[PDB]
Amino acid sequence: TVIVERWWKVPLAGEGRKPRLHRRHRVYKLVEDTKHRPKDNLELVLTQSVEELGVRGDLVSVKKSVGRNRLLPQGLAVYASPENKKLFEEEKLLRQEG
Amino acid sequence: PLHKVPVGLWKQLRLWEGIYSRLPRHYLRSLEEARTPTPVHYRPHGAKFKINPKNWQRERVEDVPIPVHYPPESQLGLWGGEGWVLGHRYVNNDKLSKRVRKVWKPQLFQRELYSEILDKRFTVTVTMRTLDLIDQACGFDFYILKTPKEDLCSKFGMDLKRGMLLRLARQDPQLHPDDPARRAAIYDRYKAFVIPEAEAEWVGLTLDEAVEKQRLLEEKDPIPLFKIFVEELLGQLQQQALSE
Amino acid sequence: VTYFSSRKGKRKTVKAVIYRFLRLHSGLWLRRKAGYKKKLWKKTAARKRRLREFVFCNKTQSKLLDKMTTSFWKRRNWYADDPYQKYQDRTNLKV
Amino acid sequence: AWRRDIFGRIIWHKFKQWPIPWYLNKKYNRKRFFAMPYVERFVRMRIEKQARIKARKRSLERKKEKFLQEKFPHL
Amino acid sequence: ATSVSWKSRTKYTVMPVKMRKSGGRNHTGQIQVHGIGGGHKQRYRMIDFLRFRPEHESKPGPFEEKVIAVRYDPCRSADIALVAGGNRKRWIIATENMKAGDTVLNSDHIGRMAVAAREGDAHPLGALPVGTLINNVESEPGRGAQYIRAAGTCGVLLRKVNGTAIIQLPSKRQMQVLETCIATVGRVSNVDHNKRVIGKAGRNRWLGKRPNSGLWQRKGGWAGRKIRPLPPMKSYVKLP
Amino acid sequence: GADRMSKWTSKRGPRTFCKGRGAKGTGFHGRDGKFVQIKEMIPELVVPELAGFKLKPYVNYRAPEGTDTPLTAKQLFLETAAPAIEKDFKAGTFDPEHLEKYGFEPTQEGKLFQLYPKNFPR
RNA sequence: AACUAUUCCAAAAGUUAAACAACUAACUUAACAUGGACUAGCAAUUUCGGUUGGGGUGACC
RNA sequence: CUCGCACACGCUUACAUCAGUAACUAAUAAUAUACUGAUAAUUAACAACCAAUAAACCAAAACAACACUAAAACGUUUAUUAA
RNA sequence: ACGAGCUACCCAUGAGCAGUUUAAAAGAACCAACUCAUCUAUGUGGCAAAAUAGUGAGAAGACUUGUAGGUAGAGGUGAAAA
RNA sequence: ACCAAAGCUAGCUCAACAUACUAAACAAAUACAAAAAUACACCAAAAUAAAAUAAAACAUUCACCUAACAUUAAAGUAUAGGAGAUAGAAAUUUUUAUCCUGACGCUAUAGAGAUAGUACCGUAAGGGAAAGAUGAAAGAAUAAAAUAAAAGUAAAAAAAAGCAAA
Ligand SMILES: [Mg+2]
Ligand SMILES: [Mg+2]
Ligand SMILES: [Mg+2]
Ligand SMILES: [Mg+2]
Ligand SMILES: [Mg+2]
Ligand SMILES: [Mg+2]
Ligand SMILES: [Mg+2]
Ligand SMILES: [Mg+2]
Ligand SMILES: [Mg+2]
Ligand SMILES: [Mg+2]
Ligand SMILES: [Mg+2]
Ligand SMILES: [Mg+2]
Ligand SMILES: [Mg+2]
Ligand SMILES: [Mg+2]
Ligand SMILES: [Mg+2]
Ligand SMILES: [Mg+2]
Ligand SMILES: [Mg+2]
Ligand SMILES: [Mg+2]
Ligand SMILES: [Mg+2]
Ligand SMILES: [Mg+2]
Ligand SMILES: [Mg+2]
Ligand SMILES: [Mg+2]
Ligand SMILES: [Mg+2]
Ligand SMILES: [Mg+2]
Ligand SMILES: [Mg+2]
Ligand SMILES: [Mg+2]
Ligand SMILES: [Mg+2]
Ligand SMILES: [Mg+2]
Ligand SMILES: [Mg+2]
Ligand SMILES: [Mg+2]
Ligand SMILES: [Mg+2]
Ligand SMILES: [Mg+2]
Ligand SMILES: [Mg+2]
Ligand SMILES: [Mg+2]
Ligand SMILES: [Mg+2]
Ligand SMILES: [Mg+2]
Ligand SMILES: [Mg+2]
Ligand SMILES: [Mg+2]
Ligand SMILES: [Mg+2]
Ligand SMILES: [Mg+2]
Ligand SMILES: [Mg+2]
Ligand SMILES: [Mg+2]
Repeated sequence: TVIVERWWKVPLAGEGRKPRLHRRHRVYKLVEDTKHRPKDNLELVLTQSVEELGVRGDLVSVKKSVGRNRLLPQGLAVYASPENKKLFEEEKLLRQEG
Repeated sequence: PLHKVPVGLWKQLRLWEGIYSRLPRHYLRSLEEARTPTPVHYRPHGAKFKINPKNWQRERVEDVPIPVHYPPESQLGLWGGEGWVLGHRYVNNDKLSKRVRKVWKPQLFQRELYSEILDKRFTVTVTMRTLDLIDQACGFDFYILKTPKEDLCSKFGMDLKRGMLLRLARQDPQLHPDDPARRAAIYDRYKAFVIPEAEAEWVGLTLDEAVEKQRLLEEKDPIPLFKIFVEELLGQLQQQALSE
Repeated sequence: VTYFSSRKGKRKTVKAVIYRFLRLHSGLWLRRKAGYKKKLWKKTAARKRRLREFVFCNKTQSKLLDKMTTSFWKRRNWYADDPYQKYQDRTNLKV
Repeated sequence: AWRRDIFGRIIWHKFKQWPIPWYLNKKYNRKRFFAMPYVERFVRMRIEKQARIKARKRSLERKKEKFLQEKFPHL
Repeated sequence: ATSVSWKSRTKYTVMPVKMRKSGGRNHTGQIQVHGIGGGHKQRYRMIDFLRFRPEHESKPGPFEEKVIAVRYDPCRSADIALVAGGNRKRWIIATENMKAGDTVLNSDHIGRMAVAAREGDAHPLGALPVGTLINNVESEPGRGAQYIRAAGTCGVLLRKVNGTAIIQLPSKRQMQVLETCIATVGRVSNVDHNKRVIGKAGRNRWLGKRPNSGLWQRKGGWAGRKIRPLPPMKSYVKLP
Repeated sequence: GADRMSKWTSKRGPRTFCKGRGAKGTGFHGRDGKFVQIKEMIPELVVPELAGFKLKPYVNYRAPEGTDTPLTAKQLFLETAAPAIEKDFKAGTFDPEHLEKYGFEPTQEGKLFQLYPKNFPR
């Protein structure tokens, strides 16, 4: 994704009127390319035991490639979501029991 | 001479007459309001007011969306509400250099995605932004249900949504025929988005498709005048019999 | 100069004037000398002073600048603390 | 059926007898009942032209009255 | 507008089929290739370039065919031969001494002892001696012959290493192939095609060549005598 | 500059252009290339015997015209189905399910001359 | 500039060891194909200061 | 004195019969294939329109015996259905 | 936007080339039809917005020619004469 | 005395209102080579307006320029600009119904191109005309009535010598 900015300042229309655009408002400078940002990590909760990463019922951080294209399709992991998280809160409380 | 009503309003008053009048109100109210799509390519400044750096004064400030072009092949996939940016640039970024037409195209990928509710793997062209939004909303089906019409931008997204919205309002047994366990389990997590049935089949519809549908529901072969005349005659005969 | 604007149909001002001159209310215009910041090491003390002055424009220039400038810039201003308020009126002018 | 042809006019389309159903018919299938986007402009022009004609037919009649009223002021 | 290529005929026929020349024009109608058009009218003979082609899938074994006639072909430089076996005939590209009333073997079979090579014989490369002359060379096995079909051309098998053959193309470039690929043994027909003398501009027109342009172009940097080290060896062997 | 205005007719073009004047086809092209007529496509005129009947192309002048009433679906209903329906409702034998005895036809596809798709010329 | 080819970095898909020494990196790339660069081709936009015993050359400003 | 008759393409009644031509067309008259009016007319045997799918056929047109090179337009039969 | 019914070059599909000379249908020879357009004189608001009269060049070929189709202006086509 | 001259109508123009906005006419035929009743398919699509011009040249720039938001002001102000030519807001303000619709608009070289998108000119897209005048009655044409005034001619050729007159 390219994040782009205008070279010429657009005037204001404040009442809820739409801005009055001229052709010179189509000249953009390129402020960012999202694809070039240092990339983040994905946080997951494992539903089985993965070889390197860890145990069933574990919170791990991987790179989005491994997470999107291996774990999530194979049902080897689920997202970090709160509703999905409380399931393993309960599982953690009923594991250490017996 | 002059038109009595401005031509900006000819599209609107086109919808107040004829078959468009007989469309269900919730649909027309879903089309009426255009919510401002989430900023994708341009990056918005938060504040309404901003202090002018040169001037040292409080200055009113607005956000103006950057026109983005969606090629028709974007309607077959899900690009994450983004598209082609058509515009110009200065070379070297010196304002004094040549000014040149430039188009910024999204990077597209072939990825197969799994829908739980529809129980299927679609091969879809998506962007990295789409994958990040799916990640952020924690499910494919979530992402499709959880996002407004303006933010998906795809007709295919709206048809996915119409489909699984229908599957939720119906509680369709054919989802997982063998295991009602899985079925209830799945229908469970999505219970927040459940909407009635009359609403659910009109969600993803183009004005064309809508008009067509409504035309088909109204489809009737004109009633023979023999019927109508027979009913008038029975009315008259039953009021001639009851008067004596 | 634009005599009739497009949107408003009014008469625009040429800002390039507003930046380098100053109009007193009497109709006198005031300007800096040219090249007063330029190459100072090469110049006499006397000449430097002659440059540092604020000076008045002749009639022709005054009419020109007036034409290049709208009515707003000719209004009577009262500024707090203003250096030039002293100079806005004319006195003892027998003509 | 009421249809909309290439020219954006709203036309009454009479049907025709065929031995085969419509989706298997080459010749019929290459007709177009619908207008493209450019046609819209012309449609507008049509309206306007029409409106003008009506507009100055009316003004004519009105005028014919005034004249007559000063020619035969029996009122 | 749009023109349709003449090149659609689904079933193979030994009979000459009619073709439409298009002088240099693509399907859009513009000139793509300059200097082409209006030769003599030509029919086209379909050539089977897969030399090993079992008639029925029932009996897979190496089979033998008789050469009926050797005819001139307008479409290519080499002379072609009409070859019949079982119930079927096909045109194949004739080797130099192939004559009518002849016998030609087609075989996919390898063996430890190689083979004594006749002319029309087609064998897998692995089965030939290491100095042999070959033509109509496959690239991948089962693909059909592409390389070395022109008149009087011959390649040569260079060596055999690691279940693979390395051969020398007529351009003196080396080419590496699986040894399971078929090739025909010998030099292609009509060896004197090189020494033919077109007598007059007219003959060139008969061959469907339009004259060069008249514009004068100053020679550029590209021209001169460039002496380039012979290119590295092409390999169609796909490593695991 | 050729001719724009005059209509396009078989007389105008090359040999290859034959456009009928609008008579209707009586047949198809057969095996021999010869043309085959289909006896069913050729309109058969149905002509009554006029000899023993008295009416003439013109009407006597002292003969009166009449008040002009265009026939309406209603009047036709009342001259036909109304006496029968009234007779059978007064006797209580009326059956809203099957009106077929009164002359109503549920669907047209059975009978020879159908009204709505209009099977017959005249 | 675009376009057409080149080369490279990033994107995208991957793959390896559990790395080495003593008491994370590296490598891979089938066709598409994105963003930013490089080298060329093919090109795009625009211009021909004045004086001068006519202009030009020379000279001058 | 010698560009004739027909067909294709094109033109579209300018053709035919009777009548009229003061003026209109003819680069001028006489009068009329060309101006005007009225009334008629080219009749199918020629021409257009006028089957598909499989299968056997390597073998020029040239008075075609047989050949030349530049390698060549043009169909039979068999089967399956063809109102 | 519209134009390849002229013309440039193609694609399909038809058609012409008699006499004479030669073992020869050989981009040979003589010379018609046919195609060109050399030289001169006419003509110059002309018969003609490029013709007439004579005279010439080719005339089984890189030939002439009918019909239908193609390539479109930042282009096409070009035996380069912009 | 010829050629001629004179009409006052046809209609138009600009606004107002207004419902609401593709007129009229459809029997057949119309997207085969439109107007040709009748046979197994295909069907369809989008990419920023540009430049002339202004800057006394031209290279960034150049209002309006087929995208509804009007009006009184703020204001040609803040701002934006080879900081040049020029471009240019907003916050914030103001706006009382409906009827009184017409004309110091044209009158046939005008007003619509219009008697007509016709004739005609273009292969096509396309271009695109000119033209009317009797009276209550012409079912009052041995016809009756009011200009006889443009250039051009005729009635009536010219007679030494000259910007043609004074
Ligand atoms: Mg060839
Ligand atoms: Mg050959
Ligand atoms: Mg050459
Ligand atoms: Mg050369
Ligand atoms: Mg015409
Ligand atoms: Mg015809
Ligand atoms: Mg004809
Ligand atoms: Mg017959
Ligand atoms: Mg420019
Ligand atoms: Mg100069
Ligand atoms: Mg000069
Ligand atoms: Mg000089
Ligand atoms: Mg001089
Ligand atoms: Mg000099
Ligand atoms: Mg004519
Ligand atoms: Mg006649
Ligand atoms: Mg005459
Ligand atoms: Mg042509
Ligand atoms: Mg001869
Ligand atoms: Mg010769
Ligand atoms: Mg001559
Ligand atoms: Mg002579
Ligand atoms: Mg001659
Ligand atoms: Mg000669
Ligand atoms: Mg000669
Ligand atoms: Mg054509
Ligand atoms: Mg140019
Ligand atoms: Mg060119
Ligand atoms: Mg040529
Ligand atoms: Mg030259
Ligand atoms: Mg030159
Ligand atoms: Mg300029
Ligand atoms: Mg100027
Ligand atoms: Mg200039
Ligand atoms: Mg502009
Ligand atoms: Mg700046
Ligand atoms: Mg300047
Ligand atoms: Mg405001
Ligand atoms: Mg007029
Ligand atoms: Mg006019
Ligand atoms: Mg006079
Ligand atoms: Mg005198």
